[PDB]
Amino acid sequence: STGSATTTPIDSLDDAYITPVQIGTPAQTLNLDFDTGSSDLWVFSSETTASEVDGQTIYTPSKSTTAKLLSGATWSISYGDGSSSSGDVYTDTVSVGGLTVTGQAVESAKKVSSSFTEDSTIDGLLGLAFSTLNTVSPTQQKTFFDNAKASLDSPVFTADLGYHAPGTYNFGFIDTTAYTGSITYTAVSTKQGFWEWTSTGYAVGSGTFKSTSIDGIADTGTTLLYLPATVVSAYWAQVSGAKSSSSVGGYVFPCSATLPSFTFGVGSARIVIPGDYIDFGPISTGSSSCFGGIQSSAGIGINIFGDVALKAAFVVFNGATTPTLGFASK
Repeated sequence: STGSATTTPIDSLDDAYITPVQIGTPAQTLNLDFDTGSSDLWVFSSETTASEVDGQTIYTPSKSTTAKLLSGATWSISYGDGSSSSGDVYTDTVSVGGLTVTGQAVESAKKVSSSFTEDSTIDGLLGLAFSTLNTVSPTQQKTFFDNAKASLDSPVFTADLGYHAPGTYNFGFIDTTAYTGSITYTAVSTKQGFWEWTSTGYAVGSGTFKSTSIDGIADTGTTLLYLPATVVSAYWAQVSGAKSSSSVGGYVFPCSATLPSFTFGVGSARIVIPGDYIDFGPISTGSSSCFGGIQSSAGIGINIFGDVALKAAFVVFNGATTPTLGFASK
């Protein structure tokens, strides 16, 4: 089997991407944030504290003939941005772009943090990291991908995120028309539950490539590119007027600037992030100070190849017995 779904930026900055997901019978379609950095499929629901729901579409398990309470199961998760959610669990039928999983754990939110309430466009998350990170207790649950895997034509999914435009998540096949050149595959460590890999280095603009190992995770659920402070300093030093602002919480730059590209290494191959991708606009409406799309990972504890990086590539998440990651230009 295969599946193919369009993923759409939630706003003009590509702060996140939403993908329609069918849950239950008859289908209830919710727009979920596909997150290769977590492993819970959770939704706004009829159980969510009413004061914490503001415009989201909710899952109502009582209206689904295929929903079954997973008795005794609870979940609770906190994300790197400080947001969180928690609740109980149902199993139900879940379909993504024509690909159907029966008995999928659907984690129903009773509580969500303000960040989620305030974002009317995201109805929940669909985790695509390794199932070892799933937070359901006392019986850990599998991700959608994990459940689908054995049925897929090939045990893979691909992320093809657009710049200020829709893109695609495919399951079970590699669309050879969706990228240019060849796909370069690189080793993955699953020891922390993430799609963790090692970049072979970087360049700033037309500068020379610096060969250096950068361990990080491929994370579709993170907006920006978070890299070591040395790397990030070298990038922003090429932008006149750019500075790290403690008050704003990262590197800012004059909105009148032209940003250089940023290149990262995948094995012997190179992915080029155009400068425009690194512009996240005024820090507040009307400001001439703009927020940078490359930021320091110092104090996160891990480097994160978030959407800024991934949207410059066609990315293969290969879930074969020995998982790997593939990157192609596009």
